[PDB]
Amino acid sequence: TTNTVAAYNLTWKSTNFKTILEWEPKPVNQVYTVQISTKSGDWKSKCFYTTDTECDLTDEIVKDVKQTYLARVFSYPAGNVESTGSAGEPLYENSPEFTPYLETNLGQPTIQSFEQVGTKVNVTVEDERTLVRRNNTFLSLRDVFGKDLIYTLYYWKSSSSGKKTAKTNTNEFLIDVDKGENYCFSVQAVIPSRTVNRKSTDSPVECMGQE
Amino acid sequence: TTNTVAAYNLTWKSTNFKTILEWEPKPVNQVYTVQISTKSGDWKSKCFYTTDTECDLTDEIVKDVKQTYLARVFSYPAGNVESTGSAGEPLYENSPEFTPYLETNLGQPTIQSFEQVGTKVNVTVEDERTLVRRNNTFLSLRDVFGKDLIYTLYYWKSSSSGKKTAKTNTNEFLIDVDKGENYCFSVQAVIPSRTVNRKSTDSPVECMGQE
Repeated sequence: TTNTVAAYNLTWKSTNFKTILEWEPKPVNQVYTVQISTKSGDWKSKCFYTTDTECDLTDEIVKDVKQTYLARVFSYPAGNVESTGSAGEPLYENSPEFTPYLETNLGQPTIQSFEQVGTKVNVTVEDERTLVRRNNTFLSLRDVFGKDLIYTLYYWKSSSSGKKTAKTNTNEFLIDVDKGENYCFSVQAVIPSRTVNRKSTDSPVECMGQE
Repeated sequence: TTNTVAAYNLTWKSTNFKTILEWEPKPVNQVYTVQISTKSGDWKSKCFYTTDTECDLTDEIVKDVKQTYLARVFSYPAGNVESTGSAGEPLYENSPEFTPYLETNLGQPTIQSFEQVGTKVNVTVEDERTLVRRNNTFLSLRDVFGKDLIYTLYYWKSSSSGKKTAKTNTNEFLIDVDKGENYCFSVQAVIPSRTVNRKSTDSPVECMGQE
């Protein structure tokens, strides 16, 4: 219209289900209103008449991480408008589709602790808490993906050659080490069943004699 | 509703037809939208989703200074709203009625010039330009009120006693002075036919030997 431009570059920013919709451009005499819906669903307004160029949609997508979502950003004129005729009203742009389950990014994992139990070392990776709520509790990464989530351990002797690997479908690894040694490990989460965004980044590395 | 309060103290600020609607309160997670209509007329939006606590309605009231106007201030939720249920929407408050012709304030007048033409002095008051538009020109105060506007001259000898008066229905006075003297004048506009807001404030005073 004569006082409004449609938003563009509607991109979804989601890591561990924390979901923000980002768009352009920084407004001038214009405010936005962001709406969300499951594909083919009712539309619901979340961020109202704001000058912000992003909207946190976590509270809604978390209602059912399996649903496919669609967002709509409206452009509204702001301030003392020309009057004369009448401000045209409601230009909006639809976001790309978002299936949180299949698309949220797996954040970088953290090794919680390792301990030597004989010739065996037990590596526990931290269970990350999410905002997915069920009953009166927040689900963890593991609680949400269940058997779909897998961890990979990379460990190598502080000295050399290659890194050996191990995988687990729980939050812990139990491995055989060359006794009385210094080993370093790092872990990476993976969702094998995904065609895209399958892996996370490696956790920082931890070593045996951390002193 | 659960996130919005209705505006209050809707007061009209108008001097020489420059008309601003002022209201309370300073918003928090809320924006306003101001609409105007002739009493019983169609509503038109002027200031959109703003955080401002005032709206300049001059461009509209000036369309017909004789009409009676009414303004409506809506309250709209702003920002990332609770979601959960649904933001209630549209609480609004109507302004008192405003008839510009009968109500705008007469601004302080300015004596443009005085000159001695014999035993006569001619005092000219400045014709104030307004935003009232007609064809391709801006009307002056005089052009709008015509015969309803009147000026009063107050003049007194620089020495003493009382101030004498004179009235005119044009922009100038022609008075008889005690020759070779020092006189001071001040002018005040008046619209006698008004029951309220009849007069303006006195213009600054000007004197004969301004040197």
